[PDB]
Amino acid sequence: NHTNHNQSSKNHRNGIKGPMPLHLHNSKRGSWLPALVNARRVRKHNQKAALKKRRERIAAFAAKN
Amino acid sequence: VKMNKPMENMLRAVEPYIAYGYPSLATVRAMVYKRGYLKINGQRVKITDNQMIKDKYNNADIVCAEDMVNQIYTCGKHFRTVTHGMWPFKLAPPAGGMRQKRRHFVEGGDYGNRDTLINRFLARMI
Amino acid sequence: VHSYGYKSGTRHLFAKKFRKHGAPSVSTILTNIKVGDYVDVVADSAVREGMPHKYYHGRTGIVWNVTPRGVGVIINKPVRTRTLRKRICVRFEHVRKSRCQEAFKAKEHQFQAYLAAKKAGKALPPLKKSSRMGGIVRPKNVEVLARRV
Amino acid sequence: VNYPKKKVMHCFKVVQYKAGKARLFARGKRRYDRKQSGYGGQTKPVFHKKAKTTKKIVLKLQCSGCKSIRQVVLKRTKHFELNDKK
Amino acid sequence: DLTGISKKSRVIRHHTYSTNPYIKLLIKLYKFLAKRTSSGFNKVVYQRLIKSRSNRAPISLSRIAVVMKRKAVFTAKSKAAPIAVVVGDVLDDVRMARIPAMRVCALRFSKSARQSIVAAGGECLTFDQLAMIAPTGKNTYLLRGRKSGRESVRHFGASGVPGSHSKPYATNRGKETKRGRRTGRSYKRKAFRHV
RNA sequence: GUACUUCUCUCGUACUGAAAGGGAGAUGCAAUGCAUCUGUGGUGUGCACACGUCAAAUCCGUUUGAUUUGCCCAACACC
RNA sequence: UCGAACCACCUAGUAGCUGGUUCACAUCGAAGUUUCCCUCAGGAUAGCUGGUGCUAGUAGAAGUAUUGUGCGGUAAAGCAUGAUUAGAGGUUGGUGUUAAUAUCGACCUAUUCUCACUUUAAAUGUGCAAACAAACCUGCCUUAGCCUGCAAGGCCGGAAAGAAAUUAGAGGCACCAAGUGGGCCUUCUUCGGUAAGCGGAGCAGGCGAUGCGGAAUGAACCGCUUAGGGAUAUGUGGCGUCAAAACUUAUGGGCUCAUUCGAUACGUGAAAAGGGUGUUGGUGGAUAACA
RNA sequence: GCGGCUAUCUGUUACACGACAACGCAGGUGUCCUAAGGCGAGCUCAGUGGGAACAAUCUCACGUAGAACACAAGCGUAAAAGCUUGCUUGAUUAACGAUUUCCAGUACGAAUCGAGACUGCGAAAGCAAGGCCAGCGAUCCUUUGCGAUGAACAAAUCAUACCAGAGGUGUCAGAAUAAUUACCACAGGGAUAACUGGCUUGUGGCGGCCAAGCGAUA
RNA sequence: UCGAGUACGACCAUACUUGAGUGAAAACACCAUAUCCCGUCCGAUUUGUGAAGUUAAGCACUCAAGGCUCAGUUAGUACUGAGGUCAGUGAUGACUCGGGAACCCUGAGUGCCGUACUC
Ligand SMILES: [Mg+2]
Ligand SMILES: [Mg+2]
Ligand SMILES: [Mg+2]
Ligand SMILES: [Mg+2]
Ligand SMILES: [Mg+2]
Ligand SMILES: [Mg+2]
Ligand SMILES: [Mg+2]
Ligand SMILES: [Mg+2]
Ligand SMILES: [Mg+2]
Ligand SMILES: [Mg+2]
Ligand SMILES: [Mg+2]
Ligand SMILES: [Mg+2]
Ligand SMILES: [Mg+2]
Ligand SMILES: [Mg+2]
Ligand SMILES: [Mg+2]
Ligand SMILES: [Mg+2]
Repeated sequence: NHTNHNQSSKNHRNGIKGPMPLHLHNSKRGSWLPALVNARRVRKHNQKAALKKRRERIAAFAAKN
Repeated sequence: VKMNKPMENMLRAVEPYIAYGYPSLATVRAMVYKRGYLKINGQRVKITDNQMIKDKYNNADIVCAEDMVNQIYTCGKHFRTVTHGMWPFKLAPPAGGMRQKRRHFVEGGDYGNRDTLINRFLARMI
Repeated sequence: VHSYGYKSGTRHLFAKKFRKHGAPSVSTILTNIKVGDYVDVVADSAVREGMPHKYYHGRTGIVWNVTPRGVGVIINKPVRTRTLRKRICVRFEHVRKSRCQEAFKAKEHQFQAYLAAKKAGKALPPLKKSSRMGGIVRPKNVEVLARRV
Repeated sequence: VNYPKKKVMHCFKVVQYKAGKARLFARGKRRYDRKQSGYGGQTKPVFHKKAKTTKKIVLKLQCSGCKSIRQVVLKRTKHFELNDKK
Repeated sequence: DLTGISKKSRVIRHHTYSTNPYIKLLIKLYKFLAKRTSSGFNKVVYQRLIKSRSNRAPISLSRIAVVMKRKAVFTAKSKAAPIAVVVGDVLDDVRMARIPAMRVCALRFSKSARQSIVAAGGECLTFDQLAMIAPTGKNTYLLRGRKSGRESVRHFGASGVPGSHSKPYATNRGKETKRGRRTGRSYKRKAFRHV
């Protein structure tokens, strides 16, 4: 006995939770490789840069302090 | 409540439940003075002195009680502030009674819009 | 529950409109999509290779993926007590670049360019005027109304 | 259905896999020889109800280059011949 | 008066279910301070005491060292060494040989973590002894300590759902790696799925 | 009953493979070498920073930088 | 004691089945639905719900509107795919006729009649977006794209503010665990049936799980939803007695006589045409004479 | 209870997102194709309106699909997706990566977007990992393909293992199955019949006005 | 030399298709030919190769009808969301608070623009 009655009011008790925003689980994975294989190598460099930018900081913040 | 385009359609949709109209100046302060309560720190604190007002609104313009009225009587610039800073006016049922409650105000009952005739309806409730 | 196939109850839904059939546009082939813009997933027939399921027809959503000839679109789906960000894979012809933001794309483009004109800019050219107020209106034709039968 | 005796491959002799040797000394039959041995019922189920009449076709693309037989598997066809396009 | 506001009530843990008579002293200490002070610290350090024992995860001296080295790299280089407060308890770390002379304030220390500090050159404090030094908690670096990677939190999930790298409740580790956890057993639990 | 106990075992600090088996520090130069401490970004308590703000007076609510603890998301490395 | 005796034992056999299951108050509080099951008197799984929470949370808020922006093919409509067809008469068959004639079908026409198939054709809907990186002024790096720079990705600092309403009754996850998995009624519409207090659905509301107030009476209707009291005032329903209230209103406008008048909805429907030479109302059209 | 359908497909049901039930209606499926696959080119179908020794076909008109597309139906397509021809095996391996539908957001099945080869057809851009969307199958076992172990060592067989498929569970998320009981027994069930209480007002049987006329009514 | 001329197009009938009119330069167009690649059973189609020629078709320009597009009605009509201890009849009917058509008919007009060249 199919009814669908009380179901729309069950889905709205604890609320129909809104979707997660885009900054949640934005895993550009399973997508088109030639993009993510480039958006990978550019992440490696931008991490060598993030590590390098902190290296001068501390060393500038040492001598210049 | 304002009567913007977005707002007055929220009244259109629930008219069997509500009974609105346009408040006279004499009925706006009668609400605020006899039945006005504020949201001090999440509580329904009666408006007993003007000192209770400025501490709650703080908004450089809203000092006294006749000043909340002028913000409410006109659409105001601080209207989402003066109203939202207040509790809904828990009121008494109108003396003398209501004609009906199931039929519109124009069909002998009483709900929906009663332009400026809600004063004769709020007077019996304040 | 005899039939619940991938294309069920969809006679009028995938049917082309009246007097507009045949091949897809050259605009729809010359569109340009990025990862991130919005797209109306309006599954048209007459391509019949890459149409999404019925559900994702009036639906618009982010492009999370642009393959060579398949746009990947996330779409919010209110399943039962939560929405899934579905990840559909369709071809480009089933996709419009969604206007849904010209409402403020074109607003803040001239709204700021005049707020700047109003804040600093160069000058403040007067803009659209007031709408709802009073007025001593002068009539131009009197009338009455009783009946018409 | 028909199928060609020969397929060209760039990466060829077709045999139409029909195995079924059914060895003794298979670990699941040694068990069975032990397990259905002696008393008790027929100590195992047996497919009694009817079947899918049509049978799926494994097809062994044995390269004419010596070694490394491939296996492709076609769809369920009732009649299968290797007539090779007369 | 229809509300709908029936489930908006959050469970805040008003008090502690602990029976330790030396933490009910720290709690009355840090109700006084957390209430009759404008300290953001004392507020925060009070909810972390009344908090349970599984929620006050321990920070190893390794974690304390590294994050106090990430503070002390950007300071006046002669200003002061802030106090590493942890409302859990401090555990030694045999992966950190050399430990700085850092002051630490924990509800507890390992016997090997207290000696590792005191041998290093720092002095481990208490909270009746930190209410004497910065009771408002100026210059104090408050710390939790990892509670992920905990074996309880990585059973949380289903483990048979696509994209669920949780651990099934199974004593026999070589029991459940068969059908359902193999690509060649008619389905493999899909290691990835967008959520 | 209480008190003591080396010895051992047990769980786990390391996982993985069907198995033979194998087995996770980071950074710079390299494509292994040498100093050998969050691994990256992001969201991010508390405090210190200066930043003004009706502010009784000036301590705090505002906030912006610093480090960001836990947590989470993303994608590095490694087994 | 017999379609398998009797005693003892296995044995406290098993039972998705029936019956029962012992104190108080407080805080909250449902479900009869999803999928799977030799499944449909049961389970498992989600949902509903509680407890414990963790967490920076006027936000990643909304059963709401606005604004833009998409979507759709039901109602109504309209008859090309079809009709359905006879009414006006005139190529193709047979035929009743004296190369002259029809005759009905097919056709030929202007149509016609009223239907499912037609059309971006509603209302109601629903998808999205809407202010501190969504636009700029800039500058990185690998350059993937394309022949220095555009555009692109991962970034970024300099700078940016609003002259989409409301509530802004705090967002986010997480864990553990029940109960439920026989619903029923109802509004709106509507599939099947002669019909139903019928079966099957969609929507929302209820009842279940819930009193109170009154429709005499009733799980569901109408009000209202519920801690213990007092007062003031209402709701629905009423004011001749029962029965509180017009102590039978100074009631006002007409109507009504009914030899079973009539009189509170939904109870189920109360009465269907039909007429008159009947009592009251209205419009067409004479005479200035009715009997 | 026989009878018939549980796994599936289209329309309809179905109410302009989606969802939505009935031994609910209408139909289909458990296949068939080495081409009915792929591609390129050439062409334009059903019908009709007239024309030629023979007498169809060559003629040219007008022809929005009234045809065809392996089939059910519905969408869809006209310098094609149909027709004819050509050359072909992309109907293959796919590192399978992700997704969709069913959904519990689990399989499965079928699809969609990809990547890597190797390719075919094209001058090329592009097109193709079957014929769109129904046509299908877990654990174990058997079986073949594919190239570590048998634990005192060594060798060859033998077995097993990993890997990918096949043999299949139509009750189609997958027990290995005939009756009869009126001699029947038990647990229960008004979840469910005979019964009984109702309800259903059409059947079966009664009645009214109006009668072509019967005989306008005896 | 100026509007348009070809060829490329974007919207896709206001552009369609009809009976004609119209074509002044060019430019398309039919046109000549089997002397080659070519594949035509065919010099039809196309595909070698050019100019005796021709506006006969084609094509763009003009009017001027179905159809199409825009509107005036149609019509606040049908229909519809919501609300009645509304009225009867279990037929929808009106009301109130809103949304609001279509077919038709009377109209309006019957394409527009965008890159290069060429004049
Ligand atoms: Mg009343
Ligand atoms: Mg760990
Ligand atoms: Mg940071
Ligand atoms: Mg209709
Ligand atoms: Mg909504
Ligand atoms: Mg009630
Ligand atoms: Mg009654
Ligand atoms: Mg009283
Ligand atoms: Mg009277
Ligand atoms: Mg078919
Ligand atoms: Mg067909
Ligand atoms: Mg194709
Ligand atoms: Mg399925
Ligand atoms: Mg699959
Ligand atoms: Mg198929
Ligand atoms: Mg194809």
